Amino acid sequence: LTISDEAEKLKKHLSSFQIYLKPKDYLLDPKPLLQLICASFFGFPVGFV
Amino acid sequence: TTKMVSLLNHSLNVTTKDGRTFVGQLLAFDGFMNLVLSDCQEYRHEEKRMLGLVILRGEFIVSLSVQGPPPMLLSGPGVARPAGRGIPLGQAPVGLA
Amino acid sequence: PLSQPIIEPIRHKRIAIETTNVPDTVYKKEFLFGLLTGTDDVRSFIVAGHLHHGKSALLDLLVYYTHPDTKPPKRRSLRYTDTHYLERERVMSIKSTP
Amino acid sequence: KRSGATKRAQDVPLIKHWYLEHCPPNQPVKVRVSYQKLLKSHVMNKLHMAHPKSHTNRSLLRQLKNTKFFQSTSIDWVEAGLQVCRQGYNMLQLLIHRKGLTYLHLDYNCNLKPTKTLTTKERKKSRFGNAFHLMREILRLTKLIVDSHVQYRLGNIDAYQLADGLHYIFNHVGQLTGMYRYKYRLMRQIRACKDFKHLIYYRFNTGPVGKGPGCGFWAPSWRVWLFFLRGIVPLLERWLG
Amino acid sequence: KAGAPDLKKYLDRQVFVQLNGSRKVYGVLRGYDIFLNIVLEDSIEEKVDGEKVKIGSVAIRGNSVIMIETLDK
Amino acid sequence: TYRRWKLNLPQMANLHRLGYQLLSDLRDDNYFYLFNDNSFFTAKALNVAIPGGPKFEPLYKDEAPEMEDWNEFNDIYKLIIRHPIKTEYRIAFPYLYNSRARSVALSEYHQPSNVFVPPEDPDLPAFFWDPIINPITSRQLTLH
Amino acid sequence: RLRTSRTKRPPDGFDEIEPTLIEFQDRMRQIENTMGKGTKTEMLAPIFQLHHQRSRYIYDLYYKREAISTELYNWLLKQNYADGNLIAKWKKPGYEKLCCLRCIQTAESKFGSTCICRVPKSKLDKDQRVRCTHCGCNGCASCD
Amino acid sequence: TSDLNVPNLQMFGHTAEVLVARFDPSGSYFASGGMDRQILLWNVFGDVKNYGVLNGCKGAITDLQWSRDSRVVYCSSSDTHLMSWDAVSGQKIRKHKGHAGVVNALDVLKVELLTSVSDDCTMKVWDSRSKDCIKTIEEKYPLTAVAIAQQGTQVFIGGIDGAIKIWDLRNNHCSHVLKGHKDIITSLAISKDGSSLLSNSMDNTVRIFDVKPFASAQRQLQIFEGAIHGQEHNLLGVAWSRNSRFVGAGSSDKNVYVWSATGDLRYVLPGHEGSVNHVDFHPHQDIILSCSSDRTIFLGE
Amino acid sequence: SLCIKLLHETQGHIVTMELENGSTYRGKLIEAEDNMNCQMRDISVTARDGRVSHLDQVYIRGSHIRFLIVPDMLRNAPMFKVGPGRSVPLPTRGRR
Amino acid sequence: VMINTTRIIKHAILHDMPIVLVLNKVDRLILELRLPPNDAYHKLRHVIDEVNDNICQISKDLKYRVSPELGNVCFASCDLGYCFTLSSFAKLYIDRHGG
RNA sequence: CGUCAAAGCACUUUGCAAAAGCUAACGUAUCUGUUUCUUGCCUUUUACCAGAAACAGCCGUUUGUAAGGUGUGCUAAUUUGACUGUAUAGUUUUUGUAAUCU
Ligand SMILES: O=P(O)(O)O[C@H]1[C@@H](OP(=O)(O)O)[C@@H](OP(=O)(O)O)[C@@H](OP(=O)(O)O)[C@@H](OP(=O)(O)O)[C@H]1OP(=O)(O)O
Ligand SMILES: Nc1nc2c(ncn2[C@@H]2O[C@H](COP(=O)(O)OP(=O)(O)OP(=O)(O)O)[C@@H](O)[C@H]2O)c(=O)[nH]1
Ligand SMILES: [Mg+2]
Ligand SMILES: [Mg+2]
Ligand SMILES: [Zn+2]
Ligand SMILES: [Zn+2]
Ligand SMILES: [Zn+2]
Repeated sequence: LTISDEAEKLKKHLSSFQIYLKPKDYLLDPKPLLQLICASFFGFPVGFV
Repeated sequence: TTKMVSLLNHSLNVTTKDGRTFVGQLLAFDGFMNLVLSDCQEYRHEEKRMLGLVILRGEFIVSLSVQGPPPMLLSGPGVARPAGRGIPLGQAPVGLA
Repeated sequence: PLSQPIIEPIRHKRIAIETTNVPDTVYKKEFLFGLLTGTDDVRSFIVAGHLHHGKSALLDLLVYYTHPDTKPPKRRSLRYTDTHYLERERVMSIKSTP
Repeated sequence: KRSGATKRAQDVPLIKHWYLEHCPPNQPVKVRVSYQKLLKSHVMNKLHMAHPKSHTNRSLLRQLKNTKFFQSTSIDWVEAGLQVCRQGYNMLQLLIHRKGLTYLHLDYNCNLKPTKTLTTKERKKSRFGNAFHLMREILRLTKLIVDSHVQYRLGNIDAYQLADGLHYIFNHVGQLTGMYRYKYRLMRQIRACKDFKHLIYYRFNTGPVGKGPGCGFWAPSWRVWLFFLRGIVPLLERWLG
Repeated sequence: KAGAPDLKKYLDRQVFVQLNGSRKVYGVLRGYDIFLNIVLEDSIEEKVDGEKVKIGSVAIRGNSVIMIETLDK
Repeated sequence: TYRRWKLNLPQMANLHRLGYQLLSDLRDDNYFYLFNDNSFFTAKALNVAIPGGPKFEPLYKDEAPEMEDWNEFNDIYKLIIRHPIKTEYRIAFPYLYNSRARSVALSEYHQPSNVFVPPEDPDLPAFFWDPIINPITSRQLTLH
Repeated sequence: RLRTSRTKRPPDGFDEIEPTLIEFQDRMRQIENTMGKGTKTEMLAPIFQLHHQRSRYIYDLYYKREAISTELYNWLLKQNYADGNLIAKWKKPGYEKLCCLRCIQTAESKFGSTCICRVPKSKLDKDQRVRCTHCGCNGCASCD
Repeated sequence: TSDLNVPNLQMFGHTAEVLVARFDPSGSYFASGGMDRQILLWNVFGDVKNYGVLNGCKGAITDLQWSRDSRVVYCSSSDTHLMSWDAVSGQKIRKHKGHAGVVNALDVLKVELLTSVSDDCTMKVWDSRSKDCIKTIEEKYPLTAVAIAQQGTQVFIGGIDGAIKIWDLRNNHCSHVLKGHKDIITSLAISKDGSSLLSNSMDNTVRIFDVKPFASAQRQLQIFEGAIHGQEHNLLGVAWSRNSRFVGAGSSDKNVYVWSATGDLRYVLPGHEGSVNHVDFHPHQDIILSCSSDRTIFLGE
Repeated sequence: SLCIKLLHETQGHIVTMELENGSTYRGKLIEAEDNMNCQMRDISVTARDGRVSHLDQVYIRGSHIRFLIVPDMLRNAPMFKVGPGRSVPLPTRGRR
Repeated sequence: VMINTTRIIKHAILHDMPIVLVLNKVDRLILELRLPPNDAYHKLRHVIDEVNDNICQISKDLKYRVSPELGNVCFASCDLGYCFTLSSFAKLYIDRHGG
C-alpha cells in the first residue's frame, strides 16, 4: 500500500488505526514514506527491548 | 480538559474519599484523573507524614486546589555619537521658503 | 627542508566524530544515572554478527528515538557508534564502540 | 525519486554512465582512448572538488533590469539569435571604424579581410589583439548556429538535417572557426568534443545503421561548449573592458 | 478495550481468596475471566471464629475479590 | 518558476520506459570495485595505472637514490616469493602493500549484493517464486 | 504566440474574432516598416497606441459585451494577444483609460513622478496640454 | 548638570522619519519608532547603545506607550492595528484589531487599559488581554490625539473640530467642552498629578488648560506663540516635565520650545534638520528628548 | 497514560500500597497491568488497627487500590507525549 | 547464516552466553527478492534452523534454543525502522481488538 | 480526520542577510584566471604542455527576511503550528453498598 501509490486506500486504512498524515506526506519518495508509515504503525522497537 | 493541563507542576492539595488530604507537586495526571504527586505530605486528622512519590487512584480523589506558583533580543543598527546643535539663520517652516 | 614551516600552523588532530557538548535526549541524564546506579534495570550485552548484516543499523534504530536531534544523512545510513574517520571511509565498523 | 528540483538543461550529462563504467570489448583504439580520456577528465574534476563558499545572491541580469535603460519582453529564440548576431557585427564594425581602419572589411561571416594592399604603416596600425579576435570567432560560431536554425525555419532543411548540422558544428569548432589560435586552451574542449563523438558514434552506428552522416545526438558537445563559455566569459569581459 | 488478567501461573494451585466483608476461601484455582471472576474446586471457607467448613466448588464474582494468595515457597 | 516537480507512479514508470536506452542497468555498485573515484585517487597518488583507467603525472618525483643504499630490507636474500604483488593489491590495500603511501584515498569496502531481477512479462504477479532461486531444502541439520 | 496548422485548436469563440486580430497584426508590421518623422522616442509612440487599442478590444470583448467565453479569454491572455497587467490596471478605479504601463511607474522618471497624462486636466494649465513623450498619450485620468 | 556622559548626544539609526520616542516610566530606558516599521530600544546611561529591536510590525509606528511595569510596550501602527510587544523577550503577545483607519495616538492607564483614536472617526478603549474594544465612541470628524487621566474615568480627545472633547467612560454624558482652539489638535498630555492639560494645535498656538470638575469660567490658562506648524500637517508632540513647571513642545520651524508655564519663553534652542515630531522630558533629571523626521534623535541637558 | 506507565516502571522495586480496607502492604512489585492489578513478593502487611502480618505471593486486584508510595528516584522518569491511537507512552519519531 | 555468524555462535555457546536472534533486512524479502509470503516464511524458518544447528554443534542443551515462540527471535528491518516479535505484534493486535 | 491558536491565501518580481560542527553531494553538474614551485616542446615573448600548493572569478543552488505585482477573499478561503483527541449508567476508576452510631 505504501509503495504502490494508492493514496486514498492507504489514507483510509491508516485512519482506521487513528494514524493521521499531512496531505503533503503522501507525496513523498517511496522509502521515506515507508519509514514514516512504519514508524507510525510500529512505534519504538519495544519487541527487541 | 485543557484547563486540567494548566495545573501541571503546580502544588496541589487533594481531599480524598477517605477524608485525608495529600499535598505535593503534580507530575502527571490521567484520563481517569489518576494523579502523580512528588514530595507528598499526608494530612490525617493534623498529623504530618512524609510519603514521597505517590500515585492516587481516580476513585480516591474528591477535590483538588493549588497552593503555589510553579517553580521557575539580539542587537540593532543604532550607534550614538556626541555632537552639537547648528543654529540656522532662517525662521520658516520646512515646506515654505 | 623548505617544507618545514618556520612558524608551525595551528593543527588540531581530530580522528573521530565527537559532539562538543552533550546533545539532548528524550529522557534525563540523571534518570539514566539512577537506573545504572540504584536499579537492577541495566542490561549489558554485545551486538554481533556477520559483515554488513545490519548490527549498527539496529543501534541507529534506538538512537533515532532516544536522540531527537539526530537526523538521517543525505546519501547513506547514520552509522552511529562508528566514530572513526577510517570507518566512515570504508563504510564498515572496525572498532567496538560502546 | 518521484520528487526533485528541476536541474538545468545542461546539468544533465545523459551519457556519463557510458564511460564511468568499463569500456565495451572489441573496440578500436581511438574509442578506448576516448573512454579513458573522458574518465580522466571526470576524475580530475572530482578530485579538486571544493565545498562552495558562502556568498550573497548577486546576478548581472537583475542589476541591469533594475536600471531604466533596460526593458524586457518575450520573443522567438531565432529572432533573439538574429538580433545578437546583428548587434555583435555592428559593434565590431564600430570599433574598426573609430580607429580609422576603414580599409578593413568585416564580412557578415566575421572575417577581417583588407579591401586593398596595405603599406607597412597600415599593417602595423591594423593589428588587433587576442580579445578582439577571440570575440570575433565566438561571434562567428554563434552566427553559424543561428544560421543553421534559420535554414531549418525556412524549410531549406528538415529537423533531422538540422540536428545533424548542429552536432557537426559542435564537434568541428576547430575546423569551422579557428578560435583556438587566440586561446589555445580551447584544445581541451575540442579534444573533449572529439571524444564524445567517438562514444556516440560507436554506440550509434550499430547493426542496420552504418557509416555516414546522420548522428545528431548533440547534447554532450553542446554542454561542453557551454561550460567552456562559463569560464571564458569573465576573462573576455575583463579583456574587452 | 478490556484486558485479560495474568493468572496462568496461578492455575491448578492451592490458593487463598479474600472477599469483601472479611470473607476468606481456600481452593484450587481453575479458571478466570476478564473481570477477574474466578472458579475454585474442592475449596474450604474460613469463618471469623476459625473453624473450616468444606464449601465445595465455587464461582466467585470478580467484583468482590480483594486478594488472591499462594503459600508455597 | 518551475523549480520542483512531483510525478505520479504511472508517469514515472512511463518515463523510465521511454528513456530506457540512456540509463545504467547495474543497481549494485559492487561492479565498480577498483574502478571508482577513491581507487583512482589512490592510483594517481601511487602513480600506478589500472589498464582500463586514466594515467596522470607522478605527483611525487622524489625517488632519487639520495640514500645511495639498498637498506638491506627489500633484498631477495630474505624474502619468500610466492605470487607477484600486483598493483590491484596496492590500490585495494594502499597502507599495507606499499610503503611511501602518502595522499592515497580509501574506498568503500563492500556493499550488500542486490538480488532484484526485473520481471520479464507484466502478466506474471509481482510476488512470484523465480526459478533461478534455489529451493529451500536443507535436510542436513542437527537441531535440538 | 505564433500558431501552426498542427497546433491545438483554439477555443470555439476564436474564429469570428480571428480576422480583426489579423488586421491588428498587419498594421503592427506596417508600423515596424514605417520610418521617419520624429525623434528617437517619438517614432516608437504608435506601437504602444496600437497595443493599448488591441488590449482594449479584448477587454471590451469580455467585460463590456460578454462576447467571448472565459476559456477563450484566459487562452488569449496566455497567448500574449493581450497584456494581462494593463487589463489588471484597467480593472481598478482611477485607471479605467490608462494609456500604457510605463506612464504609471515612477522608477522610469527623473524625479520619481508619474507622467503628465495621469494628471487631471482641470488642475493642469491650458498651455501645458502636450502629447506624452512615452506614448503620445493625451490624458489618462479617469475624469477626462 | 546631570549624569549624562556628554551634554549633547546625537543618536543615529532608523531608515526613515522617526515619529515617536518615549521614556520608560522609571526613567532608565526609552524606545523609538517611525516610518521604518521598527522599534529600537536604548539605554539612557552608559554607552547608550541598542539592546533590542522589535520587528514584526507591518506599518509605521504612529505612536507607542511604555508600560508602568517597564516590561511590555504597546505600539500603534498606521495599518489599523495595535500590537503588544514583550520588551524583555521580543515576541508577539497580542494584536488588537477593530479600527478602520490609521491609529494616531495611544495612552496607558495606572490600573492595563489602552486607548486610541483613528481616522475612522472613532475612539476605542482596550483591555490588555480582551483583544477587543470594550468601549467605542463615535465622532463626526477624525480624531488626532488622546489623553487618559491617571485616575481612570475621563478621557480627552482632540480632533479636527478644534475643540477638546471630554468623555466620561461610565457617565456617557459629554455636555462639557474645552473650547478655545481653532484648528487640528496635534497632541495632548496630562500633568503628572492630573490637574492640567497641555494642548498643541495647528492654529499655531500652544495652550494650557486646567483639568478639574469645577472652574471659574474661561478654563483657558494661557497661550504661547512661536511654535508654528508647517504645511505637512504633521503630528507635533508636547511634553510635561517631571515637576510639571516647564512645558515643552516641538515646532516645524526647526525649534524646540520650553516654556516656564508662566508665559515666559525659556528655551529657543535649534539643532534639528527637519520637523520635530516629538519632545519629552526625563522624569528624574533635567534631560530633554528630541525626535525629528530626519532619522535622528537628540539628547538633552 | 502516564500514571500506569509509572506503576509499570515501579516493578522490581519495593512499593507500599493500601487498599480499601485500610491495610498497607510493603513488598516487591513484580507485575502490573493497565487495570493496576499487582503481584507482590515478601509483603509485610500492617492492618488498620496496627497488627503486622507477613505474606509471600499476592495478586491484588486493581479496583481496590487507594494509592501507592513509589520509590523516590522515579521522579525523573520521562513523561512522553501520547498520540491519539497509541496505548503506551513511548518515544515517538513519526508525525505525532 | 555466514561464517562469522557461525564463529560467534560457537564462541557464545562455548562461553555460556544467552543469545537473542534478530532477523534483519526482512523488507528485502518483500521489495527485493519479491518472495510470496509462504516462501518468505520458509526462508525465515530455514535461517532460524541454521542458527539452531550451529548452536547444537557445541551443546545440545535446551537452555540455548532460539525460536520465536520462546520470544527469543525478533524480525527486524532496521532501514525501514521496525523490529517486532511474536508477542509485540500480538499485543499490537490485542490493544486494538479487545481483551 | 477532530479541537485550539494566528496568518488572508496561491502564484510571482526585486533588495538585504546567511549557507559543513557531529566527515560531509550548498552543484549526484562542472569551466577559467593569478601567484609560488616542478615538468614538456622549445632561438625570445605572448600563446602553450601537465602535475602540486595557496588563492580568487564566473555559470548556478537553498533558506530566512522586507517591500511590492497578478488572481481570488474577507458577507470566507487556504496555509502554518500546537494538542494528555473519541465512545460507554450494567464487575477494573465518572451516573455510588448507601445511610444509620462511634
Ligand atoms: O575525425 P574522426 O573522428 O576520425 O572521424 C572521421 C570523420 O571525421 P572528419 O570528417 O572530421 O574526418 C567522420 O566523422 P564526422 O566527420 O562524421 O564527425 C567519420 O564518421 P562517420 O563515418 O560516422 O560519419 C569517420 O568516423 P568513424 O569512421 O569512426 O565513423 C572518420 O573516421 P576516420 O578518420 O577513422 O576515417
Ligand atoms: N534493505 C535494507 N537494508 C538494510 C537494512 N538494515 C541495514 N541495511 C543496510 O545494510 C548495510 C550495512 O549496514 P550497517 O549498519 O553498517 O551494518 P553493520 O553490521 O554495522 O556493518 P559492519 O559494522 O561492517 O559489520 C547498509 O547498506 C544499510 O543501509 C534493512 O533493514 N533493509
Ligand atoms: Mg557496525
Ligand atoms: Mg628582443
Ligand atoms: Zn497616458
Ligand atoms: Zn503611456
Ligand atoms: Zn504618459
